[PDB]
Amino acid sequence: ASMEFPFDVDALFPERITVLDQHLRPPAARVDLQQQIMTIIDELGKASAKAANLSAPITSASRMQSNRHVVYILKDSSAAIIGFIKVGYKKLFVLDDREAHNEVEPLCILDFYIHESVQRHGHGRELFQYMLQKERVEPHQLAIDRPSQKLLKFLNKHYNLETTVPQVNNFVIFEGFFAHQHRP
Amino acid sequence: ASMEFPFDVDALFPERITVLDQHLRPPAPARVDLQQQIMTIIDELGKASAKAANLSAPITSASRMQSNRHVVYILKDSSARPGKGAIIGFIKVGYKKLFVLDDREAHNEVEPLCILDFYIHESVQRHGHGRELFQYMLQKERVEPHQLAIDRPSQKLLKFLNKHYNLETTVPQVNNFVIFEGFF
Ligand SMILES: CC(=O)SCCNC(=O)CCNC(=O)[C@H](O)C(C)(C)COP(=O)(O)OP(=O)(O)OC[C@H]1O[C@@H](n2cnc3c(N)ncnc32)[C@H](O)[C@@H]1OP(=O)(O)O
Ligand SMILES: CC(=O)SCCNC(=O)CCNC(=O)[C@H](O)C(C)(C)COP(=O)(O)OP(=O)(O)OC[C@H]1O[C@@H](n2cnc3c(N)ncnc32)[C@H](O)[C@@H]1OP(=O)(O)O
Ligand code: NA
Ligand code: NA
Repeated sequence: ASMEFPFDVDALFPERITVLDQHLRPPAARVDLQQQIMTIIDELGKASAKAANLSAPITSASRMQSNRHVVYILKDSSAAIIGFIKVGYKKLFVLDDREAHNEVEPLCILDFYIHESVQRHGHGRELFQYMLQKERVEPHQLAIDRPSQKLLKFLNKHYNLETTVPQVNNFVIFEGFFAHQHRP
Repeated sequence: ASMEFPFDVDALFPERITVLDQHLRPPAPARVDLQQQIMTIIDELGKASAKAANLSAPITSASRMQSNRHVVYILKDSSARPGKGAIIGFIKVGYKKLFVLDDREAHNEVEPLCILDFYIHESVQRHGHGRELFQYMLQKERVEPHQLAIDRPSQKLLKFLNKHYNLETTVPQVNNFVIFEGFF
C-alpha cells in the first residue's frame, strides 16, 4: 500500500512533498525526529534498490550526510510514504559526438522510486514536476545516472526526452543538452 | 489492477493458471486467431517482466517460446470486482543442462528445473500471487524448491525464496545460475 513506518510521519513531514538536503533537517526532541528521518531515507534507499534490482542501495542517510544531494519525499495523504526522487549537481565528462570529453556540471537525477502499489498513477510525474520547478531546470538540461527502462519511457512520455549522443560513463543525456540543440 | 488486452482474456484462458509451451495451444474464434492473442499476451508479459527487473531487453517472448523447451504458467485475475479479464503475471521454467559447483567446488553435471523469468504486476505485488503461482508450478512439475536452479535471481526474488521456501544459503557458482544448500 505504501512504505509504512512505526511513527507519526504526518507530525514529522507536515507537507505532501518534503525537500531535504544533507542536513536532513526536521521541518519546522531534535534527536528523535532526526533519527526518524534517517530511518526513512535508509528504508527508501533499500526499497528503491529492490525496485530497480540493484545489489545494494545507492541512497542512504549516511550517503546523504556526506554528499550535496537533495531528496524530495512524497507522503501518502490517506502517514505512510509513497516515494522520493534524489537529485544533485555532479561533475561529469560528457562525450559530444565529435567524440571528445566535455567537463560539465549538470543537475543529475540520481535515484527515484514510487511504491509498487501506486506506480503508474502519476506520482512520479508529480514529484518530478515539483523538483523541476524548485530546481529551476529544464528537463533536457538533466543528466541521468543509470536510468532504468521504466525511467527512460517515463522521460520520453512526460517530457519528450529523446537520447542524444551515446555516453560511455553510464550517465544519459538528451537532445537539448548541447548548445546548438534548442528547438522549441 | 493488472494487464489488460483488447480481447476477451477470460474466454481465452478459462482457468486461473494456464500452462503453455512451444505449441501455444489455446485451452479447451479461429484457432490461429486465438494463438495470435496468446502470442500477444506472452510478448507483452515478457516486455513487462523485463521492465520490472530493469533488464535492457525481454527474455521472454512468443517467438522465443516457439523455439525452446520453456514452459509458462500464466495467472489471470480471478477477482470478483474488475470486463474482458486481466493477466496478473507468469512464471517461466525449463530444464537446462548445467555444470554446477558443489560445496567443495567440484563440478557436477546436472539437469535441474530452472526458474527463468517470473513477474507479478506491480499493482498487486506482495499480495501472495507470486507464491500461489510458484506453488502451482512446483506441484505440476513435481519438483521440490531446493532442487531448483535460478537464472540470475533479482533481489526481490532472493527475498521471496527465503521467505516462502527457506532458501537462503547459496552454493557459490561461477556462471550466473544460483542454487541453494540442499541441491545436492
Ligand atoms: C536515475 C534513477 O533513479 S533509475 C531508477 C528509476 N526507478 C525505478 O526504475 C524503480 C521502479 N519504478 C518506479 O519507481 C516508477 O515507475 C518511476 C519512478 C520510474 C516512475 O513513476 P510512476 O509513478 O511509475 O510514473 P507516472 O505514473 O508518473 O508515469 C507513468 C509513465 O512512466 C513509465 N512507466 C511507469 N511504469 C512503467 C512500466 N511498468 N513499464 C513501462 N513504463 C512505465 C511510462 O512512460 C508511463 O506512462 P504510460 O502508463 O502512459 O505508459
Ligand atoms: C529468475 C527470475 O525470474 S528473476 C526476476 C524476478 N522478477 C522480478 O524481480 C520482477 C519484479 N518482482 C515481481 O514480479 C514479484 O515481486 C515477484 C515475482 C518477485 C514475487 O511475487 P509477489 O507476488 O510479489 O510475491 P508474494 O506476494 O507471493 O511474496 C512476497 C515476498 O516476496 C518478496 N518481495 C516481494 N516484493 C518485494 C519488495 N518490493 N522488496 C523486497 N521483497 C519483496 C518478499 O520476500 C515478500 O515477502 P514480505 O512481504 O513478507 O517481505
Ligand atoms: Na518496481
Ligand atoms: Na517491479
